[PDB]
Amino acid sequence: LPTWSLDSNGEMRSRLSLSEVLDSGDLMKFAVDKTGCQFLEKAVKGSLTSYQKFQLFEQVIGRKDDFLKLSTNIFGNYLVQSVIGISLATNDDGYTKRQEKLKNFISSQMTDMCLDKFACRVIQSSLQNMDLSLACKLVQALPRDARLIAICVDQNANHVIQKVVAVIPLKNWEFIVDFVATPEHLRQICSDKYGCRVVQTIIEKLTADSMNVDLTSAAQNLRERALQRLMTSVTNRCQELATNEYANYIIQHIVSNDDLAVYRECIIEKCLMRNLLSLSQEKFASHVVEKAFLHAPLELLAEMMDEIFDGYIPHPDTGKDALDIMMFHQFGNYVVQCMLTICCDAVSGRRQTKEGGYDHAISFQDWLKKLHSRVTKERHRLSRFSSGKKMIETLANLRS
RNA sequence: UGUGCCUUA
Repeated sequence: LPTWSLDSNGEMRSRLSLSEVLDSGDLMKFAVDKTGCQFLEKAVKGSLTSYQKFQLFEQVIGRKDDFLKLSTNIFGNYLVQSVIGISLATNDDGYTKRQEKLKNFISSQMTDMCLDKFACRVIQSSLQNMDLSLACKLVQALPRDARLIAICVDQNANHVIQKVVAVIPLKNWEFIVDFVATPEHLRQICSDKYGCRVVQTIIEKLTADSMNVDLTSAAQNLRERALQRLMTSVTNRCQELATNEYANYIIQHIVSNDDLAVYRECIIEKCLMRNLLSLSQEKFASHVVEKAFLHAPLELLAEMMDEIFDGYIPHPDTGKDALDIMMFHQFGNYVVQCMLTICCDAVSGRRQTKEGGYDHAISFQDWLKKLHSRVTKERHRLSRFSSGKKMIETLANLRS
């Protein structure tokens, strides 16, 4: 940093004024230095004369190249965000030009910035602080090709998409919904550590839940359709997503949320029914099977219960059935525990048994009797395992 | 006995 600003022992002077720095032409040097940038940070949080503001506007966010340089800088990016805030607060004659220029700078370099660890932070705060019409233009600058995928699955850039989803009306980012819905994109993005969070965030935004009551009816309609398009695509690839190490959380999210009930039933019918035994044996899909049991509508839950109890032919030699296999399987045991607990909740009053214009209590009692009889019969083998001991305990707790 | 992400000096 500038020698004129240092003391005898090579350290930044203590009585340095913001104006000295602004007048010196050496701001860029301070802004990329930790000590210098922090001094600037504190200095710009206080009172500022009009000229001080004017200079900061020109030197921090007035020229494209210096703007990118600081936005991509580990320290500088904070000063950029602070100066943008001040610019937005300053309604002088230059307000409109400064804001348009900031739109242009970011837009023209949108992809480059999104992917940069530090510039993406500048993007995200700009999206929620800038006038909405200008923030909307930033969204428009997002790429529509393979770069969008990279953005969705980047550990830093994914948060730009999530911010867009949070603070920008849907119409501006509808293209992302459809982009992600493409069979090949859906596969990649959902099967990615970060991308699956992005898809979930999208689904949540598209959900007609309590958080969306402020939407106009026209906007709800826009949302309903976008949700329906994305769900169609998720449903077509339900099997692949359910068994995937990352996308299974998405299927779980849809199956678990009452506000997505219609989609819950689709998914269960499309990839779960008739596959319950095999999926209960999958590391990742076993968690989806549990969610389905927990949240299926009663009529469908009866089919699921019937599939486990009666749906499969016992082994030709040993007589082992689906229930034997699942009870002792490293992943299947959790599903059977889930079925048991559902039944105990139902007959214990902890779970509503009325639905579809009828009291299914009789059904839960039947299922429970089956499980109890199985566990009674196999108590010795079962008690060798934590899972078996848990079920035995669950049943004993029910008696009393 | 069984999975993730939620990111800056």
